[PDB]
Amino acid sequence: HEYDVGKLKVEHPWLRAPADGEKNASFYAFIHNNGDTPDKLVAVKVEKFGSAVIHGDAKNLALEAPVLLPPKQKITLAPGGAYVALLDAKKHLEVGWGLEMTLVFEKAGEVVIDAAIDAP
Repeated sequence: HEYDVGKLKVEHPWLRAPADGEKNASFYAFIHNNGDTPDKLVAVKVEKFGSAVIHGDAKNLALEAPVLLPPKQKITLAPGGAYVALLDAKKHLEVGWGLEMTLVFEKAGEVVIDAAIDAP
């Protein structure tokens, strides 16, 4: 539920598994930058979805943009704010079994996580 990469920490990643009809999902998490230099989340790789698109700018969630990670701050990806859209689900997801995902940061590199799939 916590992942350290460089001076970053990915904390409690999760997503609401799609409803029986939907094909897309939304990925959420806390990302800490505990270092003195900025970073950004630039891409996400997920085998069980067709693609992942980062909407990192909370002022304009339509824009495809990386999540900026200012030094010594926690950034929140959450419903109604910055998030990652997971597009075109290949397989069906089930509550309890996490979703394996690779987060790519501009400077800290790649990290493999298991996102919690939550019942609601």
